[PDB]
Amino acid sequence: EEERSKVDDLRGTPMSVGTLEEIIDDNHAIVSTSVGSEHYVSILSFVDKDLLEPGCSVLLNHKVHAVIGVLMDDTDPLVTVMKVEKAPQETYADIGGLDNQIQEIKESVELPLTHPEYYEEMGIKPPKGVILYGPPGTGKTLLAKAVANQTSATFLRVVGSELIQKYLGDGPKLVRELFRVAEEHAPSIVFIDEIDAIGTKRYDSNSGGEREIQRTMLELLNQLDGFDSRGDVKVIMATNRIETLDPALIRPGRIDRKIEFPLPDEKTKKRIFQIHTSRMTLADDVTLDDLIMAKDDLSGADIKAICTEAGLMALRERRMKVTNEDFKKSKENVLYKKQEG
Amino acid sequence: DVLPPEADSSIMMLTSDQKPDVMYADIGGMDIQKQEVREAVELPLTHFELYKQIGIDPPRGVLMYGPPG
Amino acid sequence: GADREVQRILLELLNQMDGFDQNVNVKVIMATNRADTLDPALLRPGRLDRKIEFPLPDRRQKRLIFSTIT
Amino acid sequence: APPALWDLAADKQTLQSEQPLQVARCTKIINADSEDPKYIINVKQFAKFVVDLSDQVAPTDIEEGMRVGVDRNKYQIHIPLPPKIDPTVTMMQVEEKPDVTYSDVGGCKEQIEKLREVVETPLLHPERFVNLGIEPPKGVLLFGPPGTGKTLCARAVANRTDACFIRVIGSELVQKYVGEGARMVRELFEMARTKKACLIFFDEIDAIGGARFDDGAGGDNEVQRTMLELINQLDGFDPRGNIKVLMATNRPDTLDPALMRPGRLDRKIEFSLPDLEGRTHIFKIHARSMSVERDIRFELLARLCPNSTGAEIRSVCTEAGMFAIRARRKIATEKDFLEAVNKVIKSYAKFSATPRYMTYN
Amino acid sequence: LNAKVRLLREELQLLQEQGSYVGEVVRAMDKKKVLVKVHPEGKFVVDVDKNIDINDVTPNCRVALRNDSYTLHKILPNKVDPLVSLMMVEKVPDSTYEMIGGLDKQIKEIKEVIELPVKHPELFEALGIAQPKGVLLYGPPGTGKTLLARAVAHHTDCTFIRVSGSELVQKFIGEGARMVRELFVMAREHAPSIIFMDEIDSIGSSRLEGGSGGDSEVQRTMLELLNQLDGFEATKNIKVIMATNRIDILDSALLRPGRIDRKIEFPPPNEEARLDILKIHSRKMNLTRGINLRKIAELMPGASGAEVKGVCTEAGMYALRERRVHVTQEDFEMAVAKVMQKD
Ligand SMILES: Nc1ncnc2c1ncn2[C@@H]1O[C@H](COP(=O)(O)OP(=O)(O)OP(=O)(O)O)[C@@H](O)[C@H]1O
Ligand SMILES: Nc1ncnc2c1ncn2[C@@H]1O[C@H](COP(=O)(O)OP(=O)(O)O)[C@@H](O)[C@H]1O
Ligand SMILES: Nc1ncnc2c1ncn2[C@@H]1O[C@H](COP(=O)(O)OP(=O)(O)O)[C@@H](O)[C@H]1O
Repeated sequence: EEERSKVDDLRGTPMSVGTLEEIIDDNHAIVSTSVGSEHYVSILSFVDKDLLEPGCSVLLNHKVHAVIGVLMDDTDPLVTVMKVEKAPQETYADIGGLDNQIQEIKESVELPLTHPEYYEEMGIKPPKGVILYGPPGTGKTLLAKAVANQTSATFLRVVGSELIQKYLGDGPKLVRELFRVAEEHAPSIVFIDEIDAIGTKRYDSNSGGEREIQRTMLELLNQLDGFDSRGDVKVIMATNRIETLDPALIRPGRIDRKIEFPLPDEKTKKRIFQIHTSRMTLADDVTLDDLIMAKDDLSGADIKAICTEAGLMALRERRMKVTNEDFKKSKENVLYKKQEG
Repeated sequence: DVLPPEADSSIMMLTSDQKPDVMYADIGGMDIQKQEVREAVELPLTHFELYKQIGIDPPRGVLMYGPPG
Repeated sequence: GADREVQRILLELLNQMDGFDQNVNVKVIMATNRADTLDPALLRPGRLDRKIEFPLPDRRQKRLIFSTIT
Repeated sequence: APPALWDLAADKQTLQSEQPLQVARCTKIINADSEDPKYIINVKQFAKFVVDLSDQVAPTDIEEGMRVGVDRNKYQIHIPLPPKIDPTVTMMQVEEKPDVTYSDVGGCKEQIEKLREVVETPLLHPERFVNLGIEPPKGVLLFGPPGTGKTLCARAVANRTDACFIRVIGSELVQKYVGEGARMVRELFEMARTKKACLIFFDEIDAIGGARFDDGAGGDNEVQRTMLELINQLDGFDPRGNIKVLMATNRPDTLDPALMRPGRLDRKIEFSLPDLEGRTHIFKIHARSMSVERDIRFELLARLCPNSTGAEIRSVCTEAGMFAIRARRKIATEKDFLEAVNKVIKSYAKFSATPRYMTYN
Repeated sequence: LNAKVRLLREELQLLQEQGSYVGEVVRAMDKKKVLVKVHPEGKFVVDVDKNIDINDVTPNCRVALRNDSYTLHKILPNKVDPLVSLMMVEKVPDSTYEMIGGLDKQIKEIKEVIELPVKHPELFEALGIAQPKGVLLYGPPGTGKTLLARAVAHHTDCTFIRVSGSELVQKFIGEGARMVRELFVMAREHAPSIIFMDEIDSIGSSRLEGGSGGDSEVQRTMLELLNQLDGFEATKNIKVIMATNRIDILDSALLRPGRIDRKIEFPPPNEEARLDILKIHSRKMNLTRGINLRKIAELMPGASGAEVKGVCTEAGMYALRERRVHVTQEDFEMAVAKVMQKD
């Protein structure tokens, strides 16, 4: 009522956007705005003065640097790197053969949160995350796992060494922003994959050094270890190579859970070929047997890629239905493709 | 109003009425790099027309390197 | 970052170096002692199109330089 | 809305108080004191002024480099303001609230006894040592395999009684644009000298204390100036520090901070690591969870798993209830979960982990 | 007319003490106030402005900033992409399919990969088949691997982007981060979009150590970009294009375990390519028809595509120094000698 027509005059019409530097118990807070402007502002209005905290945006009325209120504004790039979304279409039911492989990690992600009764009544509580690995170039094959975990709860994917040692650090502080922001959105899940921080060699741009990459991995550990953050943000880790990964990681976390990715067997290979050819119409003479027998240790996206080129040449003939002959020669483009490289 | 123009500010132009030092007869080494400088500097400077005639566009960008000497 | 604004100035006068065209006129000549760190945007075709390299003096350049200095 | 109603209705008295003391822009440190009344001053406005103070301030309260309030028009000193610091990094390190009390220790006693009496006893009962003085040591050191590092620190947090203590992680020291972590460590020492008997803890010191050097070009030079600078702050005679310190890491190397500690610091203690019967204590604190069939024999399980610290066997007590849930059984017999025990220590010891001795040996 | 000279007096008086500012809206607020950032100054927040409307004011827009109330007088056009398409507009010309020759097999084999998800895509699911994530071009340079990028994106009309990019795309786009999510934010704003890898194809960079990670984080750029596209985000049409030679063909396909990319070769020059594309470059210079293009293209065994440019232009050089307005065969053959001197 009258207060809205009052405080606006004092804070109106213009007011500077300021930054809270530090707080003095007088209700006077040392503030900062461009450039080098410190001051004492004692106001009882809009505050919330407890939750302000230094390093945040406080309004500044031109007469004189007075704070009528506070506006928390983000945005921020790292909040944009979290979502959206996908709520992806890929269930863990769209992949096969890993039912025993998955069923545990599926529990450990849905054992808390959804269906807590057994978990909380049991007084056990292992919500420290998981760890994955698998050859030869899989792991996003386990993003066919995490792609089902993307269908529930809250999630952010941060993967690859590039986002760590890119420029001169500042070390983990990007990892710090990830951990703390995933704690702000808690509950959540952070999926790490293919940790090459030791596996990569060249420093991007001008950067150093190997040990500072090792110490930023170290602080990744301590912030995951950790002293002292109960926030979850669960952590899912994966890679191709478990060799270069240091054991300093495993005892803090993930100590309880890590899965091995096997290569598919005959019925799993056949199963996956059925999964990818479920959509595609194929000629009556298409046979999966000679396929899964002739090929050796291929995962899903390999035979999925031979489906993709089979449909490619099927479009070169403008046929909605792929022929087995063009499936064997179009296949031979990937067969020879791995035999050429 | 605006600058006349051009009344600057700074630099300025010229200083070349009291300069340069000595003529190109000094150095006789290049004879080729000086010909690329020739065709890339004072052949376009005298003729903007012959380029449009022959239909080749002369660039203004020139970059030299190799030192020392 | 003020100097980042002066390489933004290099891009400014770069756009202006596209503005001299067509025809009349300017001649932008340039040299450097190390051309490694030069960002290619300049040298890349369309703006600075001429790469000149001073060679180390050879037998021709030797005798000619000896005669002209002597 | 009612609290915001009364919140916005205090601006009528606030605007009357807004007229006076508002001129406090900006904070400013002096440089020299010319005479008795006059002080030359520098302000981050970057203009510099020689002026007196607001006469309600006693002229003997000002020191060189003292941030002081101002009346901007007269430029006179308004009020001396204590804080000259700090960038949010140190208050980010400033720690509060306890957790993980004493009994959470896994049976380590001599360790916990020494690292306890070295902090509590001098801090809890200072008069005792002053009587027997002598002196209690400056600081301590912890290290060994990960299990269990940094957790006994959490215990120091719990049993911590009055004066707060500041946790310091290892990586926040090292930053690019060299000379930042130096100002950092220095100003946090000045803070601790303001905080009267407050304590500091350092984890991951092995990242910042890498010794000694390489050929060149460095290399350690930023690392060196930060750590050697830390020891430099440690080697000044004052206090130093009445604030103790605490050091926990993995590997005891490197030697330069380890040859700089024994003079100032002391009380280096090593882990230990599970005892034979020591593991049954972790099985006891972790046995309070879930439900124990009265037949369950701990010592069997404890002697069957050497070198597990307390974390691996905590994951044992974990996989117990895990496979107990997968079997829908509310209680887990010792024979029920011991399959997941030899499976977790066997299968999880197959690929990697437990070369932590080897990491520091 | 007598009233206009008086109007200048009063208007002068309102613009005399403060004139009027130029503002930039960073964000709009719920109380009808609008967060405004001035270049020389700090950020403000200011209100209606009854002539201006909140729905007419979106963040990141140049707005004439009233001097008195510190409000917004007008809405003015800003420029966001022109630095994107500027840094890219200096890199590469438009180069339609008339500027290219000999690639008919390869533009025909890329037209499905690029042109299917732009116009047809419902026939992806009519065939039940996945969409191509990107494409690569491997071959001895050579030219045309860069032209074909903005040729396919030029005729597809989807906005064309080349990857880093220095230095100053880290300026305009974002502040500091993985930064491919901010570049990917631009690619989300403007869709469909083409991302080209510019260039990091070099013998520089042939050591298999510096170029290993120095490139392999642009290879990792496109990699985690393929994690973005593949695993999540939305929707299609944002695609990546490669230019490499060897090694990182074997190192990328070592990081591409049959998954995922579309393989398209980039050919070495052919003699008949040199014929017709030699005519393509020779159309722009006053000349005589007395030249035999068969023997003048057969005088270039191996060489490259830009070899045609150097032959035709650097022949035009002896034509301009010769003072001839139109050239002859002998001069184009003299330029064949010129470009074969370095060989
Ligand atoms: N002896 C023990 N007593 C009680 N709890 C233990 C013991 N050993 C391990 N734990 C439990 O195992 C977990 C992992 O240990 P912790 O992570 O604290 O060591 P750490 O932080 O890895 O050591 P470092 O800091 O050297 O890496 C802790 O949460 C702790 O509760
Ligand atoms: N066995 C499988 N069953 C079903 N889908 C699979 C299988 N293997 C791989 N895929 C699909 O192929 C992709 C494989 O990713 P991949 O490139 O192998 O891992 P990374 O990218 O981590 O090296 C996954 O996104 C998944 O959707
Ligand atoms: N097939 C071709 N034959 C002859 N010249 C070509 C061909 N393709 C491109 N060029 C010439 O090369 C120039 C630039 O080539 P570009 O695509 O940038 O190659 P690169 O990627 O090797 O730099 C163009 O101006 C064009 O005239």
